[PDB]
Amino acid sequence: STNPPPPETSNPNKPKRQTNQLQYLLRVVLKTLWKHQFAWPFQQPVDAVKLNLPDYYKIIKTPMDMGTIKKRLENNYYWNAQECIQDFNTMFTNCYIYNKPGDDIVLMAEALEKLFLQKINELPTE
Ligand SMILES: CC(=O)N1CCc2c(c(Nc3ccc(-c4cnn(C)c4)cc3F)nn2[C@H]2CCOC2)C1
Repeated sequence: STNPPPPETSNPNKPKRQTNQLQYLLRVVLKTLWKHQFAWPFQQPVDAVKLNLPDYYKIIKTPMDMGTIKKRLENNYYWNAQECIQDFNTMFTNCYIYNKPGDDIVLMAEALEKLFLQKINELPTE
């Protein structure tokens, strides 16, 4: 099989903005999540060709990864923090549904999700 095209990171039809909340999320990604011990499976779109994962894109129809999220944040793709939070939720859920409960990679995703949720709790005023 082949890889699908990656998710879009810009779109001329979608309103764009830079906000304090979105800049906070970008900081969290660059300073903490990207550099995390468990970031490695989540930094780029899953390369099903390189990893020879024939089932991945049969199962995952809404792929999402931190490389895409980071690029969206850098490109002001989002209108609000909730849109970005939704992409993280998609990323974590994808891991949970492709893999099996208790798998090492699932425990990694759970740890990163826990940390992300702590960071969301500290999302600034505006
Ligand atoms: C997020 C998710 O659910 N995935 C589905 C399962 C999966 C994923 C990766 N990812 C991955 C693997 C290796 C490397 C790597 C090794 N060396 N270098 C330079 C890079 C990078 C990766 F991102 N492995 N696996 C499986 C394959 C065997 O056991 C885990 C993604």
